[PDB]
Amino acid sequence: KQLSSKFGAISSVLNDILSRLDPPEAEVQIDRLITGRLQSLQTYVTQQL
Amino acid sequence: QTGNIADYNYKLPDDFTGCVIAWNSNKLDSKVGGNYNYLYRLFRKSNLKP
Repeated sequence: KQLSSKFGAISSVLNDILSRLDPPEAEVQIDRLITGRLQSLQTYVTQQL
Repeated sequence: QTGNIADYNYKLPDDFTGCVIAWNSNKLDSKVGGNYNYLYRLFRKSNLKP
């Protein structure tokens, strides 16, 4: 369910962000999305452990 | 940056580790009749690689 989370970005779709915004703002939005997904993955790994 | 420049003439990558130097020169290359030697590219088929 965490894949459908905006994480402070414009949208939660990888190809949709890169096709409309300029590369710098898209870089920040993708960076925020990936670090949010990495934090969620680390939390899931800790819970599973 | 998106616009007439940095999208068809000289696009700069997201990481650069450097900067530019800009200063005013209105007498060395600017003339009363219009210096037409400097020109830009307006139309391109697609975007430009950095």
